[PDB]
Amino acid sequence: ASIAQARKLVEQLKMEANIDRIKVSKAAADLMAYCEAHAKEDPLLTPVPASENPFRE
Amino acid sequence: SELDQLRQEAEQLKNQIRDARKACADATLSQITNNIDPVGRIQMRTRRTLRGHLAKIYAMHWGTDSRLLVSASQDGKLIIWDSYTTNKVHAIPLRSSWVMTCAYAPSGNYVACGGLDNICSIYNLKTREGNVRVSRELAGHTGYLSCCRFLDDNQIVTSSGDTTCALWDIETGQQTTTFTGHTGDVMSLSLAPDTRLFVSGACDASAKLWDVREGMCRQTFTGHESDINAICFFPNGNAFATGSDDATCRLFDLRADQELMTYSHDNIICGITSVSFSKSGRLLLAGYDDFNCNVWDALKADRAGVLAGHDNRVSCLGVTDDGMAVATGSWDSFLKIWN
Amino acid sequence: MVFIATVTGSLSLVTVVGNILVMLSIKVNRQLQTVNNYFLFSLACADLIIGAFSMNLYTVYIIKGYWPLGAVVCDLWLALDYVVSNASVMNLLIISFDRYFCVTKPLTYPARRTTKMAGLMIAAAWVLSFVLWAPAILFWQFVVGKRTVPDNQCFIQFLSNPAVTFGTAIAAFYLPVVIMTVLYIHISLASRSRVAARERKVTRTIFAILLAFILTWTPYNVMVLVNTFCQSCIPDTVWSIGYWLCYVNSTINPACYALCNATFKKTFRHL
Amino acid sequence: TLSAEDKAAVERSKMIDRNLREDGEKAAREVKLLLLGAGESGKNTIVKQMKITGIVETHFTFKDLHFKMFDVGAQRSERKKWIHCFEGVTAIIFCVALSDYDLVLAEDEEMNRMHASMKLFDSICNNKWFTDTSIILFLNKKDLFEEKIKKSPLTICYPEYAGSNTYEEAAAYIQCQFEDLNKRKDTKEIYTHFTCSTDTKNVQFVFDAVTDVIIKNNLKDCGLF
Amino acid sequence: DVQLVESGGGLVQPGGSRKLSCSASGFAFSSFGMHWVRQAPEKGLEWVAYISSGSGTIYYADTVKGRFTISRDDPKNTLFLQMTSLRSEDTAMYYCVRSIYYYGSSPFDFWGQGTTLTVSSGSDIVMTQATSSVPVTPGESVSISCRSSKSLLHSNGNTYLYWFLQRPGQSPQLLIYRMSNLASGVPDRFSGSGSGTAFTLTISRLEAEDVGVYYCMQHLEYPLTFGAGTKLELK
Ligand SMILES: CCCCCCOc1nsnc1C1=CCCN(C)C1
Ligand SMILES: CCCCCCOc1nsnc1C1=CCCN(C)C1
Repeated sequence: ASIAQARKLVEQLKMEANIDRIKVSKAAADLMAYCEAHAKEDPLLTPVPASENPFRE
Repeated sequence: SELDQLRQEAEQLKNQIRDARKACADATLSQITNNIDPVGRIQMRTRRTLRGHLAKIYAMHWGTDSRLLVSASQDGKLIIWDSYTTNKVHAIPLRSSWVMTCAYAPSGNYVACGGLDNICSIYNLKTREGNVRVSRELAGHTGYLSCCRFLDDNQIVTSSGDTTCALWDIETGQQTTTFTGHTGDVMSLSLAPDTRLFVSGACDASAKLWDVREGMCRQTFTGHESDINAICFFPNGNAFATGSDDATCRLFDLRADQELMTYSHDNIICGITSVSFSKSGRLLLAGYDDFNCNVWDALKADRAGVLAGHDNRVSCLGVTDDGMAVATGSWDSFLKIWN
Repeated sequence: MVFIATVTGSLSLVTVVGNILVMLSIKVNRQLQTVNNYFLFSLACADLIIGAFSMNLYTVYIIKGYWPLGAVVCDLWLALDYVVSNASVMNLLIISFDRYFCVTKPLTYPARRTTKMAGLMIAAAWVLSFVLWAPAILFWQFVVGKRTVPDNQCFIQFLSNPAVTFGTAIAAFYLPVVIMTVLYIHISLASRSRVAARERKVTRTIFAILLAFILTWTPYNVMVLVNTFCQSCIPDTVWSIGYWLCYVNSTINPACYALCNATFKKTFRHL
Repeated sequence: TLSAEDKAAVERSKMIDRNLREDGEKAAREVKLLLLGAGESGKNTIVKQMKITGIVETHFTFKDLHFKMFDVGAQRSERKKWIHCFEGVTAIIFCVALSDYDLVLAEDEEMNRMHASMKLFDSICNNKWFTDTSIILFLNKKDLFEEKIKKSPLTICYPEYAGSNTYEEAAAYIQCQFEDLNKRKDTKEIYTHFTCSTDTKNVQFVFDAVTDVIIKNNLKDCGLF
Repeated sequence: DVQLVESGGGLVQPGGSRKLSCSASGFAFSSFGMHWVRQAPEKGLEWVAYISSGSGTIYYADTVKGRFTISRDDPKNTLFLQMTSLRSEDTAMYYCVRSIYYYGSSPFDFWGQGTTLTVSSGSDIVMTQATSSVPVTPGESVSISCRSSKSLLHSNGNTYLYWFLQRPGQSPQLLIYRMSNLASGVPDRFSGSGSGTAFTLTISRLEAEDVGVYYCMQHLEYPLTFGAGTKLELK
């Protein structure tokens, strides 16, 4: 019946529970470091000169 | 009495997951990026307008060259555009006009479209005959196709309203992997850069991280209050963002297994149809039902800009692989390139 | 002095603001960019010309008591005014024909009538008004061989001659009004459900626009016939009332044609 | 200016534009009908009469008018995620089986199939995407209903029913109970027909109702309505 | 299978008229622009005429202008060349060539077998292939060079020069399109480079199936002009 569906859900929850997690601070610092490392390569964040813009020029 | 014991062990496992998430939540993203400088005001203009579609545009996907793009509209046409010159490179008539999703292969040799027909049509763009013809019709799903992304020329992952996702081999035409677990209609998916993992957002207000090779659900992410319509990875593949009908966007971290940020405003009550990140991931662009597109600060949860060039709902949205431009497709039958 | 110039400037400012709000509602909103609205754009253009140019020269004619500006401008103003008013009335006629063919042939005619045929009908209406009125006004003096019109007064030279009078009155007002009446009668007949509120609403709109056109353009066109039957019957204040009534139709045309559509009504409030 | 290959690419784009315009005109000259109605309501019989997984499209031509009918009954997914695809259909045909007045839902115990049909009709009629879309209502199985009504009363379905227990009064009461569910009475009309099963009466009704819808839409376009 | 078959050749007298035909099969003919190219019996290739897809654009070479008329029948998949007032200089083998034009396309990619016509008895870009014969030995790497009187680099970034190989007894085959792109079905040993005015095709590890005449062609502006051709022979 539904007992196998419930067993599957329990097994999935166990697999999701038995993972290792880093601190939110560390992941936020990694995201911030990625954003500041590629900030000069983002044309949207920093407008490129009109000579180098394919759509504008 | 087995059922009650299974469901109590399930609620204990959910409490354990919630307590582990609370344990690793030592700080917030707003407390750490509180001292960085703000982006400023992002003013983007409409560089190009792509006219030709005569019905609502439901999906657009950029090509890896960052010049060619495919669009899908419900009149019954897929159009490959050259976005630099606004030239129509190809017009492909569809056998079923109820298309909801389109994809561009990374190589550039194929395109795919899925819809209410429950079939994924793979079209070959580089034929000796000079026309585009159907190369494959992937059948097997029992619900409409919502999103399809190519991993390579021979493998494609699709999401459906049958509550399941699938990995297909285009050569044999047979599902290679089936991803099950979602209890709601899967509305979107997004491949990781490396293409080893994909996230899927569904109508059960949850997102799931899937392993392509193993076929298993690694992590489940909750926090939304309604149907998750859109999902997209952060450029380094360690985070993703979801957009939903609750008028909020959320940023989730895979390694921390939690929600990091919520992008919302009291003056927004409409749902999010599409989400994408910029090249560095600093800007998060979300399409809404208010006929506008909002540009948010992905580290500070501030609204940095508005792309207001459409007369109807912004159904779809994509950022190029070099990050030079943003294309928005809408229900008013027009595609716009912004910069 | 100030009262008359104030009320005529107010009337011309309404005639200009309404028609430009109509044209801006057509250009801004894309739901109003249809084939049926190009005729409304042409009507709005003609009414803009009438309100901005003809009303001010008429109110300075009637506030001076005579025509100060001179003969050459008098011929130009008469020519332009008559051409752009007959173009407004041919625009009403082709609107009536387009509505008749959209209602009585609903499955075929909106496919056959493209943008090309709409532009052809608008251009045909404009050149028919031009060909009818401009050479008969500018070049009448060369025909007769001497201007009979006294200086300091501006009016039509050929009013005396009954043949051109009757032919122009027929071809400008009396023939389009019976065609418009017959076509709108058959529109209100063919608007009934054949499978109510719909027939009543469209017959109220039809009665409103027909009453507006008839009440605006019937005084002048019976004064013309009374003048050509009795040369010395009509006072000039009556002539003035007749001209002004012919002018107010341009003012009321946005409310009678554009503002019947609710999309125009919500685009007007958004300015 | 452009090179020679750029000029030829622009010419190819112009030809693509021309073919898109021609296909758009040919698609605009067609009538789109969305066929809804709960399961076992007679929809299949309707499709069979008109014609002589996923979404099924039936193409027919009656009196030089081309009709595309889209059946979405196989879509078992959430309806509110794809119903906005059908926002600009010409009309909706909803099929109701009269014989189901005293029957009950197999899936849900003690749930009258007529109440489920009324709930679905109220859901799509007052839907936010179908505000101006007219609805053609087909009340199927009049003969079966007529035979059943003599034995079984209408008061099983509607306890507030007070009229006669005959065919005409019960049929008019059922038609009234579907047509009063329309909240936006001004914007949309409901064309009700009792399917006759004879030769071309159903398609003729569809033709007449679609002609009335095309008239009302031309009136709205011409500003008269 | 893509096939272009030319008929209508033969001996003609001066001042006469003939109609050449090209039957197309195995591809969507109406979406391709078509060209007529001639080859004099001992000389190089010369471009004659061009009709676009949809017949909207038609170009002719100066030598044949006013005498030749190019046309196409798209329901019958046929290309026609009506030649009137023939001259002795028009004796040549005529080839119909398919070219499709869109971003990333490879024009001039299929050449028909050609039909033989025998007639009894200033600002054009000049492409120069200085050497006319290079003796080669299998296995080695060889460079063929072409130069242009005008810079073929356009402002859009494209350099419109095409490399073709004609084997002995066959029709020419497209090797390189737009200076560096390698054509479909061509082995990876062929490579094209250059800088605006001077260009080089490098064949690494030469095989016996690479002998024949190599032609450079510009596609920057009409009329299209070919090089004189560099011949590769063994020993
Ligand atoms: C010989 C006189 C015939 C009269 C025919 C109708 O009059 C017009 N046809 S075209 N424009 C007019 C106008 C006349 C005066 C006022 N103006 C604004 C309109
Ligand atoms: C308060 C109203 C005062 C009107 C005075 C001017 O009368 C006119 N309006 S239009 N044409 C005339 C004429 C004037 C002189 C004679 N001419 C033949 C007619």
